[PDB]
Amino acid sequence: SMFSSNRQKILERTEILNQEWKQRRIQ
Amino acid sequence: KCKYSFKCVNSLKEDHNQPLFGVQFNWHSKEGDPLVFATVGSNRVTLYECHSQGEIRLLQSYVDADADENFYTCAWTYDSNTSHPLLAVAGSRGIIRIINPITMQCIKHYVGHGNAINELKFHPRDPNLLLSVSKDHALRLWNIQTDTLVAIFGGVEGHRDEVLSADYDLLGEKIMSCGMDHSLKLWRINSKRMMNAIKESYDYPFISQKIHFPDFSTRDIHRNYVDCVRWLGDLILSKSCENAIVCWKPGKMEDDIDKIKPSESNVTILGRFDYSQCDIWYMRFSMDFWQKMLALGNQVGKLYVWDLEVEDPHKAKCTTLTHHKCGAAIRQTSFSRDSSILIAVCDDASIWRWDRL
Ligand SMILES: COc1cccc(C[C@H]2C[C@H]3Cc4c(cccc4OC)C[C@@H]3N(C)C2)c1
Repeated sequence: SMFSSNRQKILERTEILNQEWKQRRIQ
Repeated sequence: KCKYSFKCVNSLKEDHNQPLFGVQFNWHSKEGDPLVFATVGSNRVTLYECHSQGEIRLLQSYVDADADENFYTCAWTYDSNTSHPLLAVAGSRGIIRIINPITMQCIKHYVGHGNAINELKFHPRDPNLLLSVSKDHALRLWNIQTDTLVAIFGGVEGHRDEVLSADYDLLGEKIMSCGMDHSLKLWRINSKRMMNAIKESYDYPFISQKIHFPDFSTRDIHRNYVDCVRWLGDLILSKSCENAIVCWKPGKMEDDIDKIKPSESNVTILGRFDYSQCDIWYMRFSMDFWQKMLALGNQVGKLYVWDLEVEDPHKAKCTTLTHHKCGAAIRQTSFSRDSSILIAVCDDASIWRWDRL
């Protein structure tokens, strides 16, 4: 499915971004 | 079927009474930190904090010394060294200003762009890589750490009229641009040429790359100005004058985005998100961080929201957000990082806060 596969790519790639946001050093 | 519900909890109007063209929440602030958004319009840049019970707390405002300046866009980043937030702004004067939000002062500026800057975007992985799209038909990639112009995307096979919008994909490997020439163009930044160009801007007059040829080009989606473009995974969402956001992809239904050749002639229209009374140029659509929601304001002050997790773009429709005092054109909307708040900015300098239910 075009939808199911595209949704999984968004899921994995936003997860990678979210992890980087979580890890981010401050002050 | 869509489940998302919102309640209008507050509104205000900025004293300049001029159109607000841009709104952006800071998606870099960490969990628990105050929810902050910036608005842009006229010669002003304004910061607000979102508090409980729909309270919208004014933090500070930047008033440009040039009264004739009209800001069109803003984008958030962070200083990779100090870790503190930074805000980029630009418009009609073609000058990129890097504001420190703590003091709301211009700490460095970039000139060069032949004219007005229509949109700014920060790279999703590198906080130093700023993309600007201009009235001069070109896109420019900047490194705000070394103050270098990494690349100019335009020329021989570049845009033929104003570049109106552009978006990096999720991993920051490629940009999709759009404008007044009706075309959407692909620019790969994960090429050996570009990766080395970026690496060289960090080693640093610097010699900018001139990217005359895009990696894909189509004029088969819209029949008027393309004012907004955003990636949806490997697919693209774009809009024009025509009351629809079109979901499409370069090549054939089964073709891979990374297997597309620069001469590819096919496009596949996967779907259309239909709405009404948004037949005026210069109206942005937005998505939330997880790309589960899609929002667009119309010219009579109605706010459309769709559920991107429902396959058919007819059943995807949420209930339209409306308020009898909100009748002016909604130029742009912004979701807070956690999708709990939706801000809409208008042609009459009004701001509207909608909290999720
Ligand atoms: C908010 O969505 C946008 C989508 C794409 C690009 C932009 C920046 C644009 C702002 C435009 C505003 C405008 C123009 C002419 C007459 C009245 C006007 O204001 C009601 C020309 C400007 N344009 C060429 C650049 C905004």
